[PDB]
This record gives sequence, C-alpha cells and structure tokens, in this order.
Amino acid sequence: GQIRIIGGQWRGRKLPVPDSTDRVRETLFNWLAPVIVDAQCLDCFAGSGALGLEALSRYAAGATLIEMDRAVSQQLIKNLATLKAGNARVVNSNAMSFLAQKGTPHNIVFVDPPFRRGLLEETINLLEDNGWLADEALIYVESEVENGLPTVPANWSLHREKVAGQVAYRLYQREAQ
Ligand SMILES: [Cl-]
Repeated sequence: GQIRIIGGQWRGRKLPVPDSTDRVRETLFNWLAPVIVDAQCLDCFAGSGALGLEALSRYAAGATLIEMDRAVSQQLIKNLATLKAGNARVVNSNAMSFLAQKGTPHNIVFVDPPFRRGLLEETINLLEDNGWLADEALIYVESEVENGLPTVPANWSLHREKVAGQVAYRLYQREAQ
C-alpha cells in the first residue's frame, strides 16, 4: 500500500500503508484551503491517514488522529516519524469510546467511517455534544448517496457538497449554539 500526499510541504511524498483517492482529497482541500493553515484537526477514523496527513502537509497547526485498528494506528505513527511531524498524535481507539468524554475544540473534523449505519450519526452527535467543535467548525462527512442526508444538529448547515459515483462528499459548518 502507498499513499501519495498531493499538496503542501510534503507534496509528492509517498508513504507505505500496510496490507489491510486523489480527486476526493483534491476537492476537500480546495474547499478547506482558506482555513487549513493553523487549523486544529481531528480525524475520527484516520485509517491510512490520507486526510490527517494531507492536513498536516498544508500547515494545519495540529491533528489528532483516531484509529481503531492497532496495526494501522502503528503504521500511521511510523509515517508521522518519517515526515518529522511532531504536531500530531495518534490514538488507538474506536471513535464512540473516544468521543464520549469532555472534548477539546477543533476547527476541522473528518468523519469518514468504515461503515455508515451505527457510526455516522452517532459520531456527529458526540462531536456536537462533547465540546469537540470550535465555534465555527467544518465537519467533513462522507456517505453513500443511497443513505440520504444524515441527521445533523440544528446548528449545523450543509456548507459544500459533491456527488461522484455512489458517494456524497459533504462539508458542514457549525454555529456555536
Ligand atoms: Cl467507532
């Protein structure tokens, strides 16, 4: 497995992601371009780290990367060490346990769960209820079109949306209320 960082300080740098897309990341980070510098980012299901790593490359101030798979969390840590990225941490946890505590506010949150039903709406409510979001946070949500629009709290509004293939890529903006 290889991950390519397509932008920022490590643009073009290639990283191994063990035995277990560009246009997506391109679209998302174009949406995030004017807020990404010095942002605090949380990746709820970091997986390969594609999202968190691209965020750090583009001069995010910091990224907390949450990943349930121990082997995957370990490789992520190794890739951060390669890149000399000290302004990040990896927590080996499922998102439901992790977010069910008093949180810390983030400017940008990535919500791309490995499966939708049982995780997506639950994660969204925990983010909102436990203080994980800064006053005007952006939350990226990836979901199959077939699922419809996810239930979001009333103070979240749909900010950007792209549909490609079977998948809806969305960015919500949250108002502190
Ligand atoms: Cl989870």
